[PDB]
Amino acid sequence: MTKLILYTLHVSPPCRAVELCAKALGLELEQKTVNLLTKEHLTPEFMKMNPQHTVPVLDDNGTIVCESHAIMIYLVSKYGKDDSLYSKELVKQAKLNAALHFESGVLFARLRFVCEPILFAGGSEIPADRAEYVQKAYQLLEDTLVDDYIVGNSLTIADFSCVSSVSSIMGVIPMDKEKFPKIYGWLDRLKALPYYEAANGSGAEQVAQFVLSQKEKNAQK
Amino acid sequence: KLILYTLHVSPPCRAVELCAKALGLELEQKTVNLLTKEHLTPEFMKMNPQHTVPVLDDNGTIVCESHAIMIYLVSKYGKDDSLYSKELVKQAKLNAALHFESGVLFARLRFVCEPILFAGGSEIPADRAEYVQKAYQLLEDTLVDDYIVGNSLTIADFSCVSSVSSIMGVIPMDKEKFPKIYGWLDRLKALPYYEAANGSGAEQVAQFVLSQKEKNAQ
Ligand SMILES: N[C@@H](CCC(=O)N[C@@H](CS)C(=O)NCC(=O)O)C(=O)O
Ligand SMILES: N[C@@H](CCC(=O)N[C@@H](CS)C(=O)NCC(=O)O)C(=O)O
Repeated sequence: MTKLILYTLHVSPPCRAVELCAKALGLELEQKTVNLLTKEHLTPEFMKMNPQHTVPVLDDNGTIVCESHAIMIYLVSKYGKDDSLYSKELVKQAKLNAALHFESGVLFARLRFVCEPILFAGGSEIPADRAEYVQKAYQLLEDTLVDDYIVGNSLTIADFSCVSSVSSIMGVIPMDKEKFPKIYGWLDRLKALPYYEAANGSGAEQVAQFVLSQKEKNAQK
Repeated sequence: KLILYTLHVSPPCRAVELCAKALGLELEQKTVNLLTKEHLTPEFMKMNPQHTVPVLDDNGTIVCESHAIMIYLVSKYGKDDSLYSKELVKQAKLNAALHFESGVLFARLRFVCEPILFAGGSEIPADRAEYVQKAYQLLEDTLVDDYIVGNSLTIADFSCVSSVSSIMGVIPMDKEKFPKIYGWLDRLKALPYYEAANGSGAEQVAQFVLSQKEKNAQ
């Protein structure tokens, strides 16, 4: 059997969402690291796989699947032993899709608006409005957490997506525990997963440390 | 019937309008004026804690978020799956495109427009305009076929066109740099319901942003 290949970078939040999902599904990924600093994502071959030139990208026996949310849905749909991680039911699926688009359109987008300029454009200071954009995202997430998980009272791929970015950005933009108790309670649930630290926690800590290090290098230049 | 809590100038609302027209559905549109904070009432927070439009009410079934709404409508009301495939591989291509729209096209549109519309902004910072230019290039490269995914119309087209048609009225989209985007726009514009469901609101929102920008400068 052809083993699954993930074009990936462990410090990348969307890549870690897929790693979490693969662990939950009992899948083993062959990880191929893609160095963005040396433009490994901008080779002709990579751009052929993904014209938007982002990681993660999955190669499943020749079938190329781009984009973390799409990859997770694909993996649950194809390999899941049940639909617990991503419901096939019309209404619950719609709740999950809404949450996944909140992650791409709000959580990750705003994370990137803060981190990208530091990592790729010599940024040495985070503009106040962009930090506040993230604070606003924390509040939106806090209000989304009406139940134990992002959607309902059991773990789903919406949790993997949201935690991958929240765990990263909270190491750069302070997330006040007195303001957002539900986010921290939810993080605690996810941290109890045996695969959480290896699939996500480690890389979330690593990326925040890298962002802060680069920001300081840039400031001290 | 089908109720949409909506604002015609809003790109994600117009994506749903396009989708409903394609499905032959009639929406009862209930306007929510974001400018006067009608989205921040307790009742609206009840339907959607993230306080955004669009929200669909389908005989009491509440569905938030434009992409989720379109998938829901096609799944429940489509005569077939043309607009959103149930097949594993094509569905994944569609999902990737929909998340490109939310995470890149709409996010960057909002990063330009929101400060002007809601925060008294009178400027578009160079870096944010450039962020949109980069989005145009990403879209141009995504268009390897006649539509966003494949060679027939899907909800990924509705999502992407709703935001592209809006932001191009604020951040110039050079036809010499982006010929494929223009070719694709023409395919969407040829739909008999395009102007009513999307084109009009796209023009209105661009005018709104430019007008407010100048008012704020005074
Ligand atoms: N919506 C995408 C976002 C992917 C993304 O932006 N990945 C970043 C790494 S965190 C990347 O590859 N950037 C390279 C580039 O944008 O050129 C997903 O969830 O897969
Ligand atoms: N991903 C959401 C985005 C919705 C969204 O941001 N809508 C804007 C109008 S264009 C809004 O309701 N803003 C009000 C707010 O953020 O409080 C979707 O596609 O439905």
